[PDB]
Amino acid sequence: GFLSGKRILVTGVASKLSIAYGIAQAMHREGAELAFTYQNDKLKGRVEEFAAQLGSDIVLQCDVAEDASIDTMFAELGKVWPKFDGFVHSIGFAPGDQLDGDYVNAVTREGFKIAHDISSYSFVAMAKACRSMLNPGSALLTLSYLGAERAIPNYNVMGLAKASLEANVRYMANAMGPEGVRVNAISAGPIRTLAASGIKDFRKMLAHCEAVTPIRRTVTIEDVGNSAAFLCSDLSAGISGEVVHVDGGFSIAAMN
Amino acid sequence: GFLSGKRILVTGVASKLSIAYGIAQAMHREGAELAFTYQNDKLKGRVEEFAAQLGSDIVLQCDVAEDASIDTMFAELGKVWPKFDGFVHSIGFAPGDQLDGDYVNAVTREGFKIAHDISSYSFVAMAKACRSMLNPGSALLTLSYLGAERAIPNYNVMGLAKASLEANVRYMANAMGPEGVRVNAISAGPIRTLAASGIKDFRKMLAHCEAVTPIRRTVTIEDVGNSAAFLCSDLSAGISGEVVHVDGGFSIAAMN
Amino acid sequence: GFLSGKRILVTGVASKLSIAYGIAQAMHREGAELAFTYQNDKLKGRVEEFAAQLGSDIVLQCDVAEDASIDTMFAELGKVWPKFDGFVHSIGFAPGDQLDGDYVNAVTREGFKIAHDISSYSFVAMAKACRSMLNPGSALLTLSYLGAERAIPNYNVMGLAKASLEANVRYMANAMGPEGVRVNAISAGPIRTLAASGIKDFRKMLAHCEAVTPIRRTVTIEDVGNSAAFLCSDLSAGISGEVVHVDGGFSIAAMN
Amino acid sequence: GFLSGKRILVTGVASKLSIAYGIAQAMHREGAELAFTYQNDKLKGRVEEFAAQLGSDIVLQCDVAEDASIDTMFAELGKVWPKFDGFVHSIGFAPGDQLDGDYVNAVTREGFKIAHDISSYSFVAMAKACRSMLNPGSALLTLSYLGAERAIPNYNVMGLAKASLEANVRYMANAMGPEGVRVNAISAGPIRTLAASGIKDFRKMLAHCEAVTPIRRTVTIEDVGNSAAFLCSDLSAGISGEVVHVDGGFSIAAMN
Ligand SMILES: NC(=O)c1ccc[n+]([C@@H]2O[C@H](COP(=O)([O-])OP(=O)(O)OC[C@H]3O[C@@H](n4cnc5c(N)ncnc54)[C@H](O)[C@@H]3O)[C@@H](O)[C@H]2O)c1
Ligand SMILES: NC(=O)c1ccc[n+]([C@@H]2O[C@H](COP(=O)([O-])OP(=O)(O)OC[C@H]3O[C@@H](n4cnc5c(N)ncnc54)[C@H](O)[C@@H]3O)[C@@H](O)[C@H]2O)c1
Ligand SMILES: NC(=O)c1ccc[n+]([C@@H]2O[C@H](COP(=O)([O-])OP(=O)(O)OC[C@H]3O[C@@H](n4cnc5c(N)ncnc54)[C@H](O)[C@@H]3O)[C@@H](O)[C@H]2O)c1
Ligand SMILES: NC(=O)c1ccc[n+]([C@@H]2O[C@H](COP(=O)([O-])OP(=O)(O)OC[C@H]3O[C@@H](n4cnc5c(N)ncnc54)[C@H](O)[C@@H]3O)[C@@H](O)[C@H]2O)c1
Ligand SMILES: Oc1cc(Cl)ccc1Oc1ccc(Cl)cc1Cl
Ligand SMILES: Oc1cc(Cl)ccc1Oc1ccc(Cl)cc1Cl
Ligand SMILES: Oc1cc(Cl)ccc1Oc1ccc(Cl)cc1Cl
Ligand SMILES: Oc1cc(Cl)ccc1Oc1ccc(Cl)cc1Cl
Repeated sequence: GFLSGKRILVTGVASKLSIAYGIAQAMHREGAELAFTYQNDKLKGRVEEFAAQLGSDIVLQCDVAEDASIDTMFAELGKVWPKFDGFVHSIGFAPGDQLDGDYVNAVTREGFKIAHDISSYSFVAMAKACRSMLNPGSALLTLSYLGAERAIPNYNVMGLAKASLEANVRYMANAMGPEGVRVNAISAGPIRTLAASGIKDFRKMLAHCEAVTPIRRTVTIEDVGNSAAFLCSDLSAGISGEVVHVDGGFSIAAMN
Repeated sequence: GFLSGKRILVTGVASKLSIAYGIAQAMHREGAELAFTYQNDKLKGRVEEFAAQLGSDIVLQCDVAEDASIDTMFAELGKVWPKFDGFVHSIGFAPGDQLDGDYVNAVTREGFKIAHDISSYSFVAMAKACRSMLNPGSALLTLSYLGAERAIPNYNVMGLAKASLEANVRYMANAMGPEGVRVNAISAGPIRTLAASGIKDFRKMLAHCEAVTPIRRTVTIEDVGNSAAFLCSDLSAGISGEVVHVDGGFSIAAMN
Repeated sequence: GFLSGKRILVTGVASKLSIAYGIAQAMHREGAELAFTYQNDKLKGRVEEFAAQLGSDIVLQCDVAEDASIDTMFAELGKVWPKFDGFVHSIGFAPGDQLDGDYVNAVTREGFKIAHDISSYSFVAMAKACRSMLNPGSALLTLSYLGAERAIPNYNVMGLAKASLEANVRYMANAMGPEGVRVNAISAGPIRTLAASGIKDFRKMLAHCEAVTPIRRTVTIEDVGNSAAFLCSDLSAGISGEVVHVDGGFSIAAMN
Repeated sequence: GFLSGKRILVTGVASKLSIAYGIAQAMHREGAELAFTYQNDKLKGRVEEFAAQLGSDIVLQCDVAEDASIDTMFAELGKVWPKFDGFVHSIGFAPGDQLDGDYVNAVTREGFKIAHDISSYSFVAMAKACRSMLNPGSALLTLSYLGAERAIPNYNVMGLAKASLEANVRYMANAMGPEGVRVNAISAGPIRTLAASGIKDFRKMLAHCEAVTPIRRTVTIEDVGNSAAFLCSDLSAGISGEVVHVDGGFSIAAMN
């Protein structure tokens, strides 16, 4: 595969519907060796089953709200992977109250704090912690959403965290590029996942996109995963700091 | 002038070089009634002097890091301006350690938290706090920098904070527009100010910019203040959720 | 007013609904001296009436499809305004066949040629033709549409023409800035005008926009003219090579 | 390869340094069947040698300035490829005089005409002519440059043609998407090619980029070709109307 000889760490696999899950499959189909992290014990065993299917016995607990957790995970990771080639950051979070109705009324200081910390900061946090274990030709990838670029109803403060994140991709890419590390983001169209269910009228959001999207269908985790495998492979060597839209063309069309 | 009948609240006047200062002067020259806030005790009397000069005797304290301070300032404001027509948010802050050398190495969880809290959240926190005192036709304004859109050396996490901020403008503009409130931002080119001194080799920025800028000069606080008065007056009724670049054209040129 | 002492040349007044008309009115309300051009004989007397009303008796013919017409208009202009302070380019055209149904099927080599020639080239052709009559502090302005940035149904090749136009603003701003000339564009939201009637289901555009627009209303020629007066006055000294959106916020929102 | 079972037509191979050449290699390495066009007889035999190496005996003359030439080529193409899966548009042109010094002085009506016609229109022209021979899952790709987004010295009118083109990708993608056709663009960093030699100080342009680019090197046709193979493969199914930057990160960095 085009990822043969690559060791990539994959975050965010909550279930078989997760973008991370679809991403690991594409990467594994492409010859990459994978390592998975699980946020907690509620998720532990599940992630272990998926690791096994993708031929990996590296499943480490990691909660990006904690520096020491990121730190410990990388330590256990180095035991098998002293040096690796990148990671996939598929982690996003905002307190439930943050996501519905008028943004100005919903947003609070803490919610803003948590949303930016978990969705934006965690990306660089993970980079700091493993920066020295990365081989040249490494690539990091995170997942963003159009709410970063446009004011989308109910997405509220998550739109700001995503905007922060995209700026992170640029700052990381400019800082880590000179040492052989690329950093990019896939701006994915809406996909029904556990987290998606936290946004009001997601079902109508999906149907809308399916209708107004040039390709005339919503994207799949297979679609996203394929772009992800590419962005983390040497095939995308000339791309860094880029936010690739994998939404079928939705954001470029208008009043369809 | 074109702001006659407008009562505007101006924040961030730390000195006669402050962008907020240059903005207050233009808004005063165009007929507006102003109210000033000062962050702390160190700045108080300085702000009172300028206020007096701009014919205002409404100088209230406000530390945007504290909700209670934001809430009290508006209660105090209500006593004189039960209803007013918008405010200028000219506040920014990132801990000193954050602003120099490699981004990834420089950034920390608290620096990120703080940079975002003071540079981005505070904007919406203020809007929430006075949402009901705003008259139809009200305009809210904030100041951003190109760091939001491009990875600029040393600007580091402040670029991420601005990215979040510009997103905020869009989400606030979308949320408040329905009740008669516009929200926009001026993306100002570099200007030597108190806070400007906190970035490495700023002197070279200013000169680099002066040379590669289409208008061939760096912008002024007079420049920025005229655009801000415009953006907080009825002259800009057709504009909302916009980040206008008052950088003399610097960002649209390349390899000049 | 803020344009007192400014002599501006206004193009594209086809009627009292014309954006150029609403612009001329604001520029006149702010103290500017205007000069008007009319495309042909059919429009001549109409333009003379408005001119007279806006206190001007300088009405010259100008078909931007002909260099010689552009050259003669300026020679005639020189006789009264040897030097002036900029002009408003409010001219757009694509053959009728170009504007409806599927883009690819609708577009032809000549329609493309024409749409670009009249909607984009003409802007720089006029600047070339008067480059030496422009005083320092001069401003050039043009009008664009969101079609440049997003694929909008039926707008077809005109969107490509606008894309070329917005690029022109940037290249002209960069080239002329050094001699004291700023060049910008207003990206106006839909407004019912003579040319507006040439697009399919425009009535539904206007209503769709009125509903999904942050300010909850479509912009007016008054709205656009105040932003244009601002952009052609010294109030916008810090702005050049910029495409300001006077669409009430429509483009920054999504799935409203 | 990931392009196995794909028949792609490749335009623009002038020499072994051509972006098209590097693109065909990547596509051929990935299992795709290719067909090549040559603009003229000066180029004919050369393109035939490259076709042979890439295992293709389909080399058709095509000059995109002529509808009948595009038309005839597709007719001869259908003889072997009744239906195919897409094409690579790597064609750009502007009269020599257009490319040096002050844009406003260099640009002329004809130069603008030719530059837009050959660099922008030809893309859709080719799409019109073959629209019905495309299988579902087809993808078209064109090559753009940052001069479309920023005013780059000496690029002059080519920057406008590229802006027109990028708008074309969006219009094409929105029109052809519903029938199973994606349209995208690679915005390539500077690469020394025959055409490149038409831009003043290209050598200094290259060195600059190599220094200020996050990856710290200029891109290669291998880099571009790899992204091209991906954008024309089912791997990029969720991407359409996108302008992917393959420039190492140059456009996202600032004042490096
Ligand atoms: N699904 C969509 O429609 C969509 C579209 C664009 C982008 N995204 C992004 O893709 C990523 C994956 O989202 P998803 O939709 O697949 O949902 P998901 O629920 O499958 O995955 C969310 C993941 O984030 C993890 N996470 C959150 N907080 C954590 C923490 N504190 N520490 C460690 N892990 C934590 C959860 O365990 C989970 O594995 C998110 O960034 C999301 O914003 C989603
Ligand atoms: N100066 C530049 O070149 C430039 C360019 C682009 C953007 N900006 C932005 O303009 C705004 C004003 O900054 P400036 O350059 O005029 O500098 P300045 O130092 O004169 O003012 C910044 C203001 O921030 C206030 N502030 C800091 N923390 C705050 C808090 N906790 N509570 C209340 N107020 C707070 C300070 O009192 C100060 O008045 C900032 O957002 C800045 O990022 C400046
Ligand atoms: N009306 C809208 O909703 C809207 C929105 C965005 C952009 N625009 C732009 O505003 C500008 C003015 O158009 P409008 O909507 O006011 O319509 P309008 O029909 O009132 O005016 C367009 C003008 O184009 C002039 N024109 C056409 N070909 C020209 C030529 N060959 N020589 C000289 N002049 C030429 C006509 O005389 C006419 O005055 C156009 O660029 C248009 O694309 C309009
Ligand atoms: N090389 C770079 O630095 C760079 C960067 C970004 C984008 N691009 C684009 O890539 C494409 C390929 O450029 P290149 O740099 O490889 O140069 P090149 O000289 O190898 O290729 C240019 C091709 O366009 C063809 N062409 C031009 N007019 C033609 C016509 N009338 N009909 C048919 N074919 C014609 C020429 O035969 C040639 O094959 C162009 O669009 C160029 O703008 C180049
Ligand atoms: O960002 C997303 C965008 C869409 Cl359309 C759907 C799901 C998304 O993902 C999230 C949304 C809200 C929270 Cl709290 C956490 C996550 Cl992971
Ligand atoms: O944002 C700015 C951009 C420039 Cl070019 C100059 C000064 C700026 O203002 C700040 C920079 C850093 C911090 Cl800590 C706080 C502020 Cl207010
Ligand atoms: O650009 C426009 C955009 C909108 Cl929404 C409405 C009218 C416009 O104006 C034009 C549209 C088509 C052609 Cl043929 C010429 C012009 Cl002047
Ligand atoms: O677009 C380009 C951009 C760069 Cl940096 C280098 C070469 C380019 O390609 C061209 C430039 C000018 C002409 Cl007339 C034709 C072509 Cl193909």
